[PDB]
Amino acid sequence: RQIVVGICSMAKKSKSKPMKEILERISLFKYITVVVFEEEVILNEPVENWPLCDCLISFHSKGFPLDKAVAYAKLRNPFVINDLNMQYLIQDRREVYSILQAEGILLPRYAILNRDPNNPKECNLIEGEDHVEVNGEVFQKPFVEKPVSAEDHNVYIYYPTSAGGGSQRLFRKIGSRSSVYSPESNVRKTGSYIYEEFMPTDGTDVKVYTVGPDYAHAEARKSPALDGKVERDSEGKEVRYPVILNAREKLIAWKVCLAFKQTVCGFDLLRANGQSYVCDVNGFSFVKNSMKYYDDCAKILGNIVMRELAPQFHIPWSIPLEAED
Ligand SMILES: O=C(CP(=O)(O)O)O[C@@H]1[C@@H](OP(=O)(O)O)[C@H](OP(=O)(O)O)[C@H](OP(=O)(O)O)[C@H](OP(=O)(O)O)[C@H]1OP(=O)(O)O
Ligand SMILES: Nc1ncnc2c1ncn2[C@@H]1O[C@H](COP(=O)(O)OP(=O)(O)NP(=O)(O)O)[C@@H](O)[C@H]1O
Ligand SMILES: [Mg+2]
Ligand SMILES: [Mg+2]
Ligand SMILES: [Mg+2]
Ligand SMILES: [Mg+2]
Repeated sequence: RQIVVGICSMAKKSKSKPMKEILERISLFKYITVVVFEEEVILNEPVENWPLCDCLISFHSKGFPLDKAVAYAKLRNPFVINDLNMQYLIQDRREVYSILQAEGILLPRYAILNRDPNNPKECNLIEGEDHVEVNGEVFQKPFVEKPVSAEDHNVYIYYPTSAGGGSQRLFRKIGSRSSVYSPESNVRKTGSYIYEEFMPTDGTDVKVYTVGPDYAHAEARKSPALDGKVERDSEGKEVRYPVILNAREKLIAWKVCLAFKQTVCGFDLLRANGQSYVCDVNGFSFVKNSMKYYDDCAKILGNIVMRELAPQFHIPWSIPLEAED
């Protein structure tokens, strides 16, 4: 019989252009059949009724029942490409930074302010005009304030008096904008936040996309922290700049991929002070608008599948050579 690769995610994701491009390519593997789980089934049917697969590619996004995906994997025991339990932790920035620290990965100096919604002022924060103190730890402006939920993209940056004060409020892109300036100089007074040192970059963020630990595509984009106008090309796509990762950064990608057990993994790097700091780990993420990535990603995932399962299915398989970039 064919090896079945099951795709389990919200329709918005499973039906996206990158997914469709990759799935048609994986389907070219002679011994692999692709089955995309319908959203109505994922949301409404018990896991006992979900289709069978031998290899499961499943990932959480807004609205996805991760509890069900976990239960399905427990029931059927398929080969899992992106670890499901780690996807709970990826939703919590505190858990993400904790794992990065444990792996010896450079990240901005940070402190967590956990606030009890019942006693919002009993928390360990002291505010000055040009600094905050979080559990005793001082952060001079400029500093970054992030919601503990990784799914809340309302990240704020606070500027020093020497720069005009105020704050930059970041958010999920709306049309042509990704952030806006506010005259507000005081930090948010409700919610729990991570406070971290602002890393001076050249004005771009490096986005890294892994396919297993030995492949990473990188590209750069204007930092939303800069002014908030999104740069677009003549076709309306966000402008992307070429990046090649150095040896240190290739090791970062290897470490992130394995530490979070996400074969397909996106994360963000800040090139600052001669080093590269991880500021965000997003989990499952494809490169968009790159035919070469489509080819490479599909080939690598197909090969991972065959490597793991070909012996079980008595299929001859000789492990092939793959790109790293
Ligand atoms: O903003 C956009 C619109 P686009 O810029 O014109 O594509 O697309 C964004 C998606 O928004 P939704 O289209 O509503 O799902 C978002 O999904 P979410 O987190 O569930 O909101 C992520 O996509 P993914 O799941 O990781 O692949 C972002 O990638 P990231 O995690 O590296 O930041 C995308 O940004 P990038 O495309 O510019 O890289
Ligand atoms: N410590 C820092 N120093 C300097 N810039 C930062 C820092 N942290 C975040 N930024 C900038 O602010 C942006 C948003 O922060 P990030 O932690 O990526 O939030 P997010 O909401 O998870 N974005 P996404 O990549 O869509 O999930 C980053 O792309 C950086 O440009
Ligand atoms: Mg096939
Ligand atoms: Mg980010
Ligand atoms: Mg993120
Ligand atoms: Mg995501």
